[PDB]
Amino acid sequence: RHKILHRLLQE
Amino acid sequence: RHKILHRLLQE
Amino acid sequence: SYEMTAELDDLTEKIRKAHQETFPSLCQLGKYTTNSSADHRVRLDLGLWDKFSELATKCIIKIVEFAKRLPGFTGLTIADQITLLKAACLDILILRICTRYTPEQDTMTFSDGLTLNRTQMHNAGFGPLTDLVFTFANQLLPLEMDDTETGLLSAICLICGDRQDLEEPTKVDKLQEPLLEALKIYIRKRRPSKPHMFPKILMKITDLRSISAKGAERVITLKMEIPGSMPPLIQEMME
Amino acid sequence: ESYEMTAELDDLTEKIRKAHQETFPSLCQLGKYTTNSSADHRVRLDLGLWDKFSELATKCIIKIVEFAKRLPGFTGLTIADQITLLKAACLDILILRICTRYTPEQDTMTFSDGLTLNRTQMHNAGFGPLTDLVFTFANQLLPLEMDDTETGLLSAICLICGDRQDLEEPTKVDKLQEPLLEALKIYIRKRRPSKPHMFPKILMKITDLRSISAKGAERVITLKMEIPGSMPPLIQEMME
Ligand SMILES: CC1(C)CC=C(c2ccccc2)c2cc(C(=O)Nc3ccc(C(=O)O)cc3)ccc21
Ligand SMILES: CC1(C)CC=C(c2ccccc2)c2cc(C(=O)Nc3ccc(C(=O)O)cc3)ccc21
Repeated sequence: RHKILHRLLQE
Repeated sequence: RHKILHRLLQE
Repeated sequence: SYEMTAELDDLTEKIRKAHQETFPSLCQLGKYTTNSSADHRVRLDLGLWDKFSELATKCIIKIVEFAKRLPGFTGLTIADQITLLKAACLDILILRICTRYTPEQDTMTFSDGLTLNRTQMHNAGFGPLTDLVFTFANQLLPLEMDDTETGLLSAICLICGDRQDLEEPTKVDKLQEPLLEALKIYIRKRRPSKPHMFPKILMKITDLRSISAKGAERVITLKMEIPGSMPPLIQEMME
Repeated sequence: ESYEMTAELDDLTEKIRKAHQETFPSLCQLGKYTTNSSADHRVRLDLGLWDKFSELATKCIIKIVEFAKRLPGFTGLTIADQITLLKAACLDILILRICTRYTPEQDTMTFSDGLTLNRTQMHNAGFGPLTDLVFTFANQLLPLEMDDTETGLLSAICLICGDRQDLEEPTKVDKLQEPLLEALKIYIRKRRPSKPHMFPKILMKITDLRSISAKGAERVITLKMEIPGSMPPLIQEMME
């Protein structure tokens, strides 16, 4: 649901 | 310009 | 007879006492209910508002009496006494009502004994904050806080040197220091089993400030919802 | 006897002092520079200042994510919890950071690019009616004389909090938080030896941040309604 926060947290 | 709290303070 | 220990115990007892004699325990109240909008949420139940705000007003009066019993409080300037009281009003109203929570009935009990369910709390005025407040009441119950801890927690919220527009922040700030120590010592003396309980309990004030900030916003919304003015004392506290 | 040995916590304390310093440049380590834009008087909103402010806020949030992932155990939590912790504590940390960049003599605040705005310009940039309140908080940190190590731990304690709503493994978060508390309690002790009351005094600053970030959430909404464009996507994700 959170595109950015999730991409930054994946790597 | 309420007078209640002050009156309550002074007891 | 180490000196600071004696002074801190003295401070502790005095605040436990000030709390008990200005705020009855849930177990010692004669509970009674009402049927007003108990089954469904509405914007505002004017009848519940009246009773609610009346009880809140009477609690605010107790809160004032509690402050006046706090060591050094009547030693502050008049403006600062007023200022501290106003900035801590919601904090203590929240804390106090959340210690009167009963998990089975999902209710909160006022000092006259009145017991309302979650829906009636909402309809009385909590509105959109209802669930937030109840959630905090649940996280609080396991702490098994007593009058000494709750009273010290209230004293700390009240005697806060970081409030806006204080004349003597330093004096207030230093006045708060022994409160913090008494709490730590009391918690450790009372709960040797669980360490780090001082930060845990102490930081529940974080929740209070958060809900209180939202609270002040909630009150503005109510001002335009209620077909009349709020009780004058509440008006003054919320200015 | 003076101080006992605490090898692990000393190490943890370093791993966090480093994460903070390397995701947030110190004031002294910055090349300050000012602007003439609406420096004189308070305005509703200076779009020029907002544009730069919003951009710098975005970047800081990116730094905050980075700082979080560098916290031992954080990347251990579920992706859902990591997001939950960040969203709840993001504003608290944004406040804490900009307030540790306060220069009391000029009454200004400094961003990570060196941009230095005065009380009026901070208001005009987006602080609005929360200006004096945040500046008051800044001045209240000074007497504490916090360093990078204490600011990092306080930030980590703020983020790593097991009380947040919707946490899948809140008890797992609790576990990660307590060594941070002990770490702070001890570091303050060695640093400020027999000058205590300081641990609870510093810890209670989280109380102050929480209050401000709560009002801050409403300020963001009012700004969302005030600005011509959209609120930067990363910002909306942190406030949603
Ligand atoms: C901030 C929140 C969550 C919602 C706003 C309240 C309120 C305060 C003043 C005016 C209108 C609403 C509000 C009021 C109270 C409140 O009045 N608490 C309270 C009232 C009475 C008693 C008592 O009888 O023992 C104990 C606690 C507690 C919580 C709040
Ligand atoms: C709560 C308050 C006072 C007002 C609301 C803020 C805000 C957040 C998102 C959008 C618009 C305003 C807001 C934003 C910040 C903020 O971005 N802080 C910050 C910004 C940049 C840096 C940096 O460059 O190092 C450090 C900290 C700090 C304080 C706040």
